[PDB]
Amino acid sequence: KVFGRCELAAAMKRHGLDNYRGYSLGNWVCAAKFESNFNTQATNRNTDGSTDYGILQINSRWWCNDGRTPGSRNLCNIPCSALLSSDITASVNCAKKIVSDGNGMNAWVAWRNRCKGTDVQAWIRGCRL
Ligand SMILES: [Cl-]
Ligand SMILES: [Cl-]
Repeated sequence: KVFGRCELAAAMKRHGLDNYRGYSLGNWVCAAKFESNFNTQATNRNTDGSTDYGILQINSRWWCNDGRTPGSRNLCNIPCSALLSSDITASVNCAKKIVSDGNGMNAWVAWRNRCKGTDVQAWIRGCRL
């Protein structure tokens, strides 16, 4: 499923994420835009053999099991394919553990490079929230 901007904002604002660990909702919508272009089915292979999955491009070396990343940790205790569902619940719950592990949203390279220090509130502007 390819979410609309305000549609995703609302679903994220329905699942715990507005100001979770101090990150306003505009940060999360910005990160989803540049990580996945709002597409729940996005996958990308990395050079170390791991793969990033879903709306927030969660990585298989640490967070989910795709059965083909040797020596991975499955810290969210899910198969990576659950991160591709149209229901974003699994993605949001895993993202909550990632952002809580000490490094905040810097875990997401596109957030660091394209959202951090920008006017992230513009990403929820005009939405009925
Ligand atoms: Cl915001
Ligand atoms: Cl932080």
